[PDB]
Amino acid sequence: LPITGSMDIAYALTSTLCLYYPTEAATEINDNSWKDTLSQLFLTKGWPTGSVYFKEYTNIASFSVDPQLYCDYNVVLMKYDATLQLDMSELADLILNEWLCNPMDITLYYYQQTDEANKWISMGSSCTIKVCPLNTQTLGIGCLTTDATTFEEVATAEKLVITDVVDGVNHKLDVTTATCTIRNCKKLGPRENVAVIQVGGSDILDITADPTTAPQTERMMRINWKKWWQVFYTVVDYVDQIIQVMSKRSRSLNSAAFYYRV
Amino acid sequence: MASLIYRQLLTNSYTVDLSDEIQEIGSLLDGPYQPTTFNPPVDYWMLLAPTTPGVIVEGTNNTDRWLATILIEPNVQSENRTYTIFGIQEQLTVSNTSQDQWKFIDVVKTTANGSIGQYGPLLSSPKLYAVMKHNEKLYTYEGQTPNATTAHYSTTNYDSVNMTAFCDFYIIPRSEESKCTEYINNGLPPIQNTRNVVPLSLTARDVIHLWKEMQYNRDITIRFKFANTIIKSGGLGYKWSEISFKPANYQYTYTRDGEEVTAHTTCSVNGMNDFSFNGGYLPTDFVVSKFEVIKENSYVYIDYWDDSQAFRNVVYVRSLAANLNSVMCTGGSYNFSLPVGQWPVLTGGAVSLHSAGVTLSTQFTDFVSLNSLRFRFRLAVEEPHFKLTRTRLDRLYGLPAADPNNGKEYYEIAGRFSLISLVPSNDDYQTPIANGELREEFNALSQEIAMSQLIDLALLPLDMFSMFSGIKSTIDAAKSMATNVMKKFKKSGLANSVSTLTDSLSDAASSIGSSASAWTDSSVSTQTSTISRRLRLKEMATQTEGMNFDDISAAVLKTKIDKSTQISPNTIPDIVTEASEKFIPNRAYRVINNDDVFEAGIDGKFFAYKVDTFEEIPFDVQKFADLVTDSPVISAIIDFKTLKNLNDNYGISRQQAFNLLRSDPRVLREFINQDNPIIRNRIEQLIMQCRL
Amino acid sequence: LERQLGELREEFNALSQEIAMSQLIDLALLPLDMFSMFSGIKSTIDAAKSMATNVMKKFKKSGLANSVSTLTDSLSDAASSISRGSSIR
Amino acid sequence: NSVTVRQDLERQLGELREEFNALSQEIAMSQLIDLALLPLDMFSMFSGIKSTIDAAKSMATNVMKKFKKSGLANSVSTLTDSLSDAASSISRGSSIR
Amino acid sequence: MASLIYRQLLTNSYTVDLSDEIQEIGSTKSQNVTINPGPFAQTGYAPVN
Amino acid sequence: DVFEAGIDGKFFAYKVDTFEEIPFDVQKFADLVTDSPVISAIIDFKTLK
Repeated sequence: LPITGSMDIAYALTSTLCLYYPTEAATEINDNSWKDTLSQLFLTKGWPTGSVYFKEYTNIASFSVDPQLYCDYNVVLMKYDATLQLDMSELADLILNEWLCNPMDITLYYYQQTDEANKWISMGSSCTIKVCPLNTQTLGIGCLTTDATTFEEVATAEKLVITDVVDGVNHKLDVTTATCTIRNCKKLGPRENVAVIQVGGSDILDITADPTTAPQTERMMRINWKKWWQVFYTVVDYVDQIIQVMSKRSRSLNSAAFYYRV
Repeated sequence: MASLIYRQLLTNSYTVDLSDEIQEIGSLLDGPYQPTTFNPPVDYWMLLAPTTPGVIVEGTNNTDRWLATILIEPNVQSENRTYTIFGIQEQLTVSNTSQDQWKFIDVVKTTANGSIGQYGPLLSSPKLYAVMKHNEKLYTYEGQTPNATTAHYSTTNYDSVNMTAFCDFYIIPRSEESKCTEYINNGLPPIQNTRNVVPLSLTARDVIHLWKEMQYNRDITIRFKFANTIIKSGGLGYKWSEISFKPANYQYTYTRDGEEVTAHTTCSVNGMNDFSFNGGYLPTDFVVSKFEVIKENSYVYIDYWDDSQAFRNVVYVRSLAANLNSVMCTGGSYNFSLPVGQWPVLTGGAVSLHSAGVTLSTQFTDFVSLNSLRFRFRLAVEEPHFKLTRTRLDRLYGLPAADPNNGKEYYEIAGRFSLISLVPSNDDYQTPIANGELREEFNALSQEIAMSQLIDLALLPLDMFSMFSGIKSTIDAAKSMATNVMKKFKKSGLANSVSTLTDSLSDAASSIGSSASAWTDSSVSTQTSTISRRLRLKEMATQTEGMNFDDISAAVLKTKIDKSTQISPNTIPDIVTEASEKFIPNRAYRVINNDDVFEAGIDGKFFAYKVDTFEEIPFDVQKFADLVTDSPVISAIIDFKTLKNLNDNYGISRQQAFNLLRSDPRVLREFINQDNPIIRNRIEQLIMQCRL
Repeated sequence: LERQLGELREEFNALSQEIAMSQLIDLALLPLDMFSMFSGIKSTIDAAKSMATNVMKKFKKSGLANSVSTLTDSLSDAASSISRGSSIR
Repeated sequence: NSVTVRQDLERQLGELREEFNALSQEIAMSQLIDLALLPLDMFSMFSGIKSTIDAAKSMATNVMKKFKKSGLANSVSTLTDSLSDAASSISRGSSIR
Repeated sequence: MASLIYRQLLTNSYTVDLSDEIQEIGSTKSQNVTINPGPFAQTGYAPVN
Repeated sequence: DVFEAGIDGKFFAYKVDTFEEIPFDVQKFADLVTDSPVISAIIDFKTLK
C-alpha cells in the first residue's frame, strides 16, 4: 500500500560480496594465498572474514552459460575482445536486467512476441537458431516449410544469443535442443545486483535492443590495466563507491537460484 | 421483455431450412468392397465402379437366362476378344466405333450354352453401372448418358442368383433411386462422402456411431502415402486411360515414452484436375484420357486410428483442436514404355500439405469400426516443376499421380492434438477409461423456485445466445442446436395459431365490434373466452408494456433447464415447444379507458370496475370490443380478486394502484420483499401451475 | 422475367379499389416478419426454397439499399471533416 | 496456372492502435451526436467501405466469429448465469456479499 | 440506437457455425473441376522408327 | 431523489429542482437501480451543476 513520510526530519555491513574473475588474471597472478591476502584487506576495511567469495570461469563463451549469482552484491569483471562485442553485450543484458520467463519447445509449437520487452534466450554449449516467418494461412516467406537449410540464420553453434524478431507474427524455429535450451523471456525491469567493469579498451556496451536508446548506466564501467593487482586494488579501495552505485535485490523471486550468506 | 426470446424463436425459421438444405446436400454411398460371390439382398441397388477393361459381373439362375455386363475401351476395331464370361473363356467379336467415350455391352445368353446377344449399348464418360434383380424382375440399364434408364426382363428365381462382380460395388436402398440414377448420369460422388472408402472385406457387424471433463494433449506423427490407379486403354497400349487416386490404408509403429503405439491411418484426396495430352484421332498415336493433378483449390483428408489409454475416449467430444505442421510431398517420375520409339518421362512433382482444422469421423477396419479422427489439409505448390518430356507441356505445378510415394516408404507429419472430452461419473471419482420421466422431473423441481428472483430474471430479456450458454455438450450436435429447436417451433401449434390469425387478418381486408375486425371474432362468457384465447398472440406481436405471462414462462423454462441436468443434449426442442403452449392456461388480460377498467380471462371470468374504489361493475361486450382492438394490452399478472383483497387489507397509493394496473415489476418485487402473503399467493399460484 | 411482373402489375392496378380501409389500418397495427409475410401464403408446394433469402438476393441491390448506405456514408462524412471546412450546404 | 505469390501481412495491432488514437483529432461533435441517434444495421455496417464489392465477402461473418470470442460475451453470459442461479434459490453462503 | 451494432453482434452469432460447416461441408463435396481443350490439337512428331 | 454513481468511484444524490445534495445511502441506490430504467449519464452531475 502507499506510504507516507516527512522531509522536515533528517536522519542522524554484514552482507555478502561476489567477486567473479576470469582466468588469465589468475594464471598471471602466480599465487594461491592471493585470496587470503585480499581477504585480510577487506577485513581491514571491516567486512568480516568469509563474507567474501571467489569464483573463476574459464572464458566468456562458456561462462555465459546460465550464470549463477550468489551474493546480494555482485560485481563481474569482463575482459575485452577485438571481435566478441556482441556476445559480451548479450551477457551484459542477461546479467544487468531481470528476466522473467518460460521454457519453450520449438519442435511442437509456433511462438511469437507481443511487446517490445520480449525476447528469446538461447543458452548452451552450441546453438544454431533459425527462424522462418508465417502468414495468416501458415505458409512461410522465402523459406520452405520443410527445409532447415532454407531458413534464415541468426546464430550458429554460439554459446548464448538473446535474439529479437518482429512481434506479432508466428514463426518456425530450427535448433537441435539436444544441445541447448531456449527460454521466451520478458525484461521485468532493471536488476541492481550486478556491476560490470570492463578491464581494457572502449566500452562497446549496449544494454538494450534499440538503436534509439543506448544508455551508459552507472553499472557498466570501465578501467584500463597492465597488471591485475592494481585492478583488484581499484576494486577494493573503491568498494564503497561500487556498492553505492548498486543496490540490493528488487524482485520478489526468480526460479530458485542459489543464494549464499554466512 | 423476457419473452422476446419467443419472437426470436419465431424469426429466423428461414435460416432453419438452409441447414436442412445444408443437411440435404449433407445427405451417401455404402462401399466399396473386395469383390465376392453372394446373393443380391432384397430391395437393394448394386452400384458398380468399372475400370478394368472387359467383363464385370456374371448372373445365373443356373437354369434360366445368364446376363453379364462388359465395359469396352474406345478406339478398338473388330477384334474377337477372349473373356472368362459366366465362368468360361469365350471369344466374341467386338469393335469400338466410339472414339469419344466408352462402350457398354450387355451379354445375354438365354440359357447356359445357348445363343448370346449384345444389348444395351452405353456410351459413357462417368464409367458407372448399376443392377437390380428384385420384385420378380431384372432391372439392367440401357440408353446412353444421360438417358441411362433401366430396362426390365423377367425369369424365375429372382431371389437366389449369385452376382459375380469383377469390379467394386456399393449397396443402396430403393428409396434413394433418384440419387442412384443421378449418381449414374452425373458421375462418381465425392469419395469422401463414402462410408467404406477403402477397399476392404464385407464385414458389417461393427458399430455405427452428472459428467466430468478430461483433457488429452498428445503428440502424434501421422504416416501416410498415396495409392495409385493405373488403368491402361485400347489398341496395343498406344493409349493409357487413367491414373488416379484411390483410398489408402497403412499401419506403422513408434514410441510415446515407452508405451509403444501401433496405428492405422488412411489417405484420400479430393478435387484433383484432369489434364490431357490429346493426340490424334488416329488409331496408333500416344494420347491421354485424363491427367490427374491436384490444384490448391482441392483438398486432402487423412483418417487416423489406434488404441491408447488416451485416444479410446473419443466419442463424447467437447472440443477438438489441432496445431499440426506442413510437410513436402516430393513426386517421383513415371516411366513409360511405348510399344515403339522413345518412352516419355513424367518427371517432377512437388507439393506441400498444411493444416486447416480437424473433426471426427468413422473409419472402417477389415473387421471392425474405429473411432477415427479426420484431419483435413490444404495444399501449396512447390518450386520443382512437373515436366512432360518429348511432349508438349512444360511449366506445370501441383501433384501428379505418377509416383506420389516417390519410393518414400511413407510421409510423416509430427504435431500436437488437443481434445477436451466428457466422461460420465456419478460423483467426483470412479472415472471410466473408455465407453415421460422428464415431465415429472420438471414438475417436481418446480416446487422450490423463488419469486423475487424470478421476476428479477424476467426483467432481463432472454435472447438467442443468452439462452443456451448455460448448457454445453458435444460440439458436434450444438452446431445445430437453435437449429433443431426452431425446426420444431416452426411446427408448433402456437405458430399454427399465428398463421391462422395472420391469414385471417389478411382476409379481413376484403361480429362483435362496431366494425368487423379479426379480433372481435351466459353467452358473454363464451364470447369473452373466445376473445381471451385469441388475444394471446398480441404479446408475441409486441404490443405490451411492463411484463407479460409468457415472459414468466420463458423465465421458468430457462430455470428448469439450468437446475436439472438429467435431460439430453438432444431433447431441448421438445421441452421448449411444449412449455411455450401448455404453461399457464388460466390467464387474464386487463385494459384501461379513462377510469374504466376491464379484465377478461380464458376460463370465463370477466370483470369491470373503476380506478379508485375498484367497485364491481357489469361488463359490456361492445365496450371491450371497441377497446381491445388497437390500444396496447396489459398482462394481468395480478387479477381483480387478489387486487380487491390487496385493497381491503392495505392502504394503497395513487402511484401504487395506477402502476399496478399497468403492473410495473418494481412495485411487485417491492410488495414481495415487504413479505405480504397475498401477492406471494398470487405469484406462487401462477408458478406451481407449471406442470408438463 | 419481366412479363410476370407486368401481369402482376395489371392485377395490382385493379385490386387497389376492391380493398378495405378500416381492416387495412387495423392490420397495419400488427408487426410483420419473415414468418408472417411469406409463410402463411396459400401456395402449398414443395421446393418452397429460402423464399426469404432469394428475396434478399434481389433486395440487396434495390435503390433503397444503396440509398441507405449513402445516408450512412453522409453521416460518416459529417463526423470526419473539420480539417476541410463545412462542405455541405 | 502460376507459382502463387504470397499474401500481404495484415497491419499489426500496435500501430493500428496508435493511428486510430490519432484520428480522434478531427472529430466533430454536433455531427457525432446526430449520427449516434441514428440506428445502423448489419447491411449499414459494411456497405460504406469500398461501397459495394464481393471482395472480402462475408466480412460480417468474420466479425461475428471474432466477436463472440471476446470478453464481452463471457461477461453477458456470466451475468445471465448469476441471475439464473439466483432464480435457483441461491445457497446464500458465507462469502457472497 | 447505434449500440444496436453491438447487441446484434451477439444476436445473429449462431450464423457463424453455418459458414464453418459450409467451410467444412463445402470443402467436402467439391465437384471434379474440368479442363476444356482449346482450338488447338497436339499431334507432334508421329510414331517414328 | 436522483442517485448518480460511476465507475470512477464518484456518487452523488440530489433534488431535481435545485441541485444540492442530501445524504446518500448505498442501499437506497442499489435497491432502486436493480430494476429502474437506467438513463446513462452523458452530462454528469459535475457538468450538470
